[PDB]
Amino acid sequence: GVPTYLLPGSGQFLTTDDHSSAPALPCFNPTPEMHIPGQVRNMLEVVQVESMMEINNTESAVGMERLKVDISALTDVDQLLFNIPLDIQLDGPLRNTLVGNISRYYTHWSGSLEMTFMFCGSFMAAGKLILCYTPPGGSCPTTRETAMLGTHIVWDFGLQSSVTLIIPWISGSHYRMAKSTNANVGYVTCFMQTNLIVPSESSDTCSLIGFIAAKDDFSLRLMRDSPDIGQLHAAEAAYQ
Amino acid sequence: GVPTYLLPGSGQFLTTDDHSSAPALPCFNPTPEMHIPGQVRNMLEVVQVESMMEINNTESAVGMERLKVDISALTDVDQLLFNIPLDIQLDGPLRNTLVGNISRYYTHWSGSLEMTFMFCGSFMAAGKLILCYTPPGGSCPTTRETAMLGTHIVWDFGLQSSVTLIIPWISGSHYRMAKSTNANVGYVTCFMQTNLIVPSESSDTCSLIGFIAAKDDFSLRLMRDSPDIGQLHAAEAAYQ
Amino acid sequence: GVPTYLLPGSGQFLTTDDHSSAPALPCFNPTPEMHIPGQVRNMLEVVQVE
Amino acid sequence: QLKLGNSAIVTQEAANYCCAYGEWPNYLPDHEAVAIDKPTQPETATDRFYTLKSVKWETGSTGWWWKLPDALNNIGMFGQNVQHHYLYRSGFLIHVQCNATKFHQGALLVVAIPEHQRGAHNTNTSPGFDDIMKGEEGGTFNHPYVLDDGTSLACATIFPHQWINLRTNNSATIVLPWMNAAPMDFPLRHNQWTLAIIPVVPLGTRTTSSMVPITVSIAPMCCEFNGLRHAIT
Amino acid sequence: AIQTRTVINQHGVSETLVENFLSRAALVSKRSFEYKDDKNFFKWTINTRSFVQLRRKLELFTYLRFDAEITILTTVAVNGLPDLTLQAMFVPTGALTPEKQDSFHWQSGSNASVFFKISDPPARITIPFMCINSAYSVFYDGFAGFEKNGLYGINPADTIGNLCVRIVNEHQPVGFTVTVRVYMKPKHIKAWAPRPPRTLPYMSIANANYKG
Amino acid sequence: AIQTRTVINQHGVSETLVENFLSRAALVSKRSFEYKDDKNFFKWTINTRSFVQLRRKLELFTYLRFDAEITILTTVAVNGLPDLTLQAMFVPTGALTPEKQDSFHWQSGSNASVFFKISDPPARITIPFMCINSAYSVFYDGFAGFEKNGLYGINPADTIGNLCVRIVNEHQPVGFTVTVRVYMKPKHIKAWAPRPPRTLPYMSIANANYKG
Repeated sequence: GVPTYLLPGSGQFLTTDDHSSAPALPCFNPTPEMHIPGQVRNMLEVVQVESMMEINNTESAVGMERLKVDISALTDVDQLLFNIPLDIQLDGPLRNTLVGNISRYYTHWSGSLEMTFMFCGSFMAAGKLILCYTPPGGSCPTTRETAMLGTHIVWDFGLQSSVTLIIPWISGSHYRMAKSTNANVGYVTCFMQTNLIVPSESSDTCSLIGFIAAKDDFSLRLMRDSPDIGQLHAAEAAYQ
Repeated sequence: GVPTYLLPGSGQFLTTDDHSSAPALPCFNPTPEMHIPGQVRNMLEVVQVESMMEINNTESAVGMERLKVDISALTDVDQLLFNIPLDIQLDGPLRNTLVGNISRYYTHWSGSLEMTFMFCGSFMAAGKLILCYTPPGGSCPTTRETAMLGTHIVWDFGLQSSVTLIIPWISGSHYRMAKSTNANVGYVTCFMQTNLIVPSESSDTCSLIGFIAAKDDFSLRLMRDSPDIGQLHAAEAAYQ
Repeated sequence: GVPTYLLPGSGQFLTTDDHSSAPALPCFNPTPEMHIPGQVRNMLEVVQVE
Repeated sequence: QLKLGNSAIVTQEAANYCCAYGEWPNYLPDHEAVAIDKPTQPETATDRFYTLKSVKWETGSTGWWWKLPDALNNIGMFGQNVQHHYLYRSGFLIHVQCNATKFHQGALLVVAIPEHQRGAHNTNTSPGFDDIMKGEEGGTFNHPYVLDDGTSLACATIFPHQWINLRTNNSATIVLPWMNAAPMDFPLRHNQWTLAIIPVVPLGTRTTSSMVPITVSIAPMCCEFNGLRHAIT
Repeated sequence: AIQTRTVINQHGVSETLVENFLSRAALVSKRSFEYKDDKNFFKWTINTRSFVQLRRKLELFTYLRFDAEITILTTVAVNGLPDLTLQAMFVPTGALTPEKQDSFHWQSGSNASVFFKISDPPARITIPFMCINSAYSVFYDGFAGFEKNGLYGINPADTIGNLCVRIVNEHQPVGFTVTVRVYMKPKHIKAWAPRPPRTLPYMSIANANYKG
Repeated sequence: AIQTRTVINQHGVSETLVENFLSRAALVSKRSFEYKDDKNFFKWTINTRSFVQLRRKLELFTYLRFDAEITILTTVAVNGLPDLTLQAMFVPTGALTPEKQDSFHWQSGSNASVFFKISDPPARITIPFMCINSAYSVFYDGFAGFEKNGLYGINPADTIGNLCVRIVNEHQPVGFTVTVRVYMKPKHIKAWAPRPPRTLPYMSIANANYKG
């Protein structure tokens, strides 16, 4: 005999425990491991890959028209092209991204991001943009004069056609006491500096694409279930 | 006291577990081990022994007439003598073999086989056969011209009376989603090349025997119950 | 905690088992062993007598 | 210059390829020859650029998809082998070049989607054989924003991909390994990759009718096939 | 709504591991069966496409290699509670599936049967990696057969098997309704080729259709 | 029917071992007995010829040397369930077998009795190798005696014994039907002289007759 006694917590099924269990088929050799390309060991390898932002911010745009900003010769240079609120959890240009979707499986999320803006006009099309970054708790710019007084970059798309824009330390989480968000983690606003200058054979209406990825220091914890899906025909196919 | 706690899976009878259990009669010496010839340690030693194929393929043949192909002087040389579909699980020339029966105790089965064809005519009886091998997903030959364009062997039974025919990598398994087989793993087809040439004192109708065994690399896993038996008079002899 | 689980055959009284069991009177010294003649250690010593 | 076999592609802008998932194609290793009998190595018949038909990239186009090896099951020495063998193992070298002037604009997404199980829009029936096996002529994305399977185009850059922005580059090259759970697989029954060329920014020019052609050249790499002949004794 | 903010102080990447991201004992099956007089037992084909929470989470990856850890939680309700004995027989591919409570397949000596009571801790078996590929094809761009009926997206190799659960007892006077909850925890998880997460709601469990 | 195919990738021969081929806890006996007022207990002569699945599997070999691992699963049904105590007495060759519930052979101190409740995990004993040959003669080409009555195929040495199971309790008001399921797992298995597998269906359990 070995004198034992049961503790509170004996004979309970805790769903998130890590115990060994009895194999149903021992002396069954599984199919051997074969080198399949592109293994993911860590979900932050998914987050650190670029993905297109839905930088259009309008409700009337449906489908693929969310993904681009159409700039043209009729744009009234003092106009804000797009502002990107840096809330991942809120609906906007970042909810439908890889950094957006994988961060909705986690509660607390914290790290740097990285934006890439690719201009997709003709080769001859010149002009400038002035991309900004407002830190959270700051004033989101409405004019171009307020834009050039922040952390900004003046981008001539002459031979240059993409800007990597490192965003420092976007953090946030969920709160209950929901009725609770983060109110800002920042903005990336873009203003026409000069004009869009096209030759007469090119189309006047050129377009941008915006990308976002995470950095080495982007981090996620306290895994939860993502609300992006919610509930099926022929669902009886298992039980019959 | 030793502080323990019970896990989910405590007090269950899993039929395929390997635990020690309490001996009903300890200090009972069993009868000592004595060297009995022909021990089997591994069921693949059973499979690698030759066994006769029912190479007749007709429904009208009953009993021992399944085991042979009767060739004679009236055979119309362009005729297919036999085709052996290399499905072990399906009914045919291989269901009633040692490689056939032991592979029906296992779900997934994979390896090379080995056919031996022994000609059982008179000593004077000459002639030729052209044995073929069609790989799976190929065209099973219907003519002798299509036969000599495949992986084949031209077999004169003069002094030669047996052909070992190595078949490479016959594999297959069971599937559910049954209504699911393997559709082919190959064929071994035999055509009269020349004629059957007998002397006038020999009987004109000579016969073949076909054998099949497994090789070193034939393998079996995921043991199941064989459907070759199915359900007894005086069955009350245990309980009375 | 020590994670255990019960096996089939737990809580059964098998009559021919050899397990230790709880002494009813511990710290009770039995009467000491004294040399009594003619001890049998094995029943085949009984059988081998005429 | 991209020279494989007797086929060659001569163009000036090259050398920026995308080794898909970091893995260059190779033959089946010697410690994994526990599978079916010896894979042949033709090495000159099928390792060549099978240039598909050009597709008219216009303003109203939505996207194009070709499934591999379904795009090449009828074409040439790879098509003769597939319809006579039953197992194959091959990587691919895709070259997609979109030749436009300096007055055309637009961006393609030349992505290569492994195991692209398509869905059909607004029904509960699985897509049939002729909806998925299109052959060389390929398909057209009915709903390119969801990649015809409920996913997103925005997150489709998780795959092996290249960008043809006509302002910057006209070509794209993706080098695909053998991406499958099985060592060899069945070509007429399973489409092991899916090359997909989707607009993000549509084509545009002010002049006459706007049309640019896109040329797809798919060269199989490291082809293996099981059989043809074996020493039976 | 109020709008707060807090200095998040995370350091470490071990929680986003695919071992940690997927090994959660999620409910994969929940149906009841009566017990009076697939009638009056539990039969379920082991798949992850039964609940859209774990379906979308596992359809982030193309290939997956995992041992299932099937926990069966059985609760009973009377149409007092006795002690009932249940058999939970995992039927692999190839083995035959029961059609009744008292069929001659529940006594198959080659299937993996577990016998557990209701008054015990829940039963738990570790089903190994059952595929004959090296990974479970979550997405299968192909067909099962050659033009015979048309089966798109169904891998013949991918099949786990059936989990068949009945009540071992003879028929009793009062009638019972036996709710069986199956909790699969995938473990020893290897995962290949990440995919875009699904945006549109699922229509069927057989295919990847979308309503838009 | 559809017709698929898949690249099978097996490597290893350890699953076809005769230790692995035969050590499966198969159902070897399943009969009930009433409990009211071999009447009203369970008596079974331990043999493998009770179910044709394990009979054909063990008749692949001529000689077999194995320790049985008899698991007794007892479920009760009322013609509520109390806690009953059962005695399961293995009667070897030579010891006398009971004829009643209350016979004076259930209290034999030399038999191997196991006392187990219904509300426990199932009883399990390991019956050792009981033959007085070095192996169990599965096929016995001979007779038991010299022309006395005629007993073909019955080895006198081969006998395991009887497994006799009763209910220890005194008589209670309500009547019970007690289903006893016996699961034998042979273990430490040595096997000699493989034989052809049987093709024709079994007629009796005493002999190897065939209907054709």
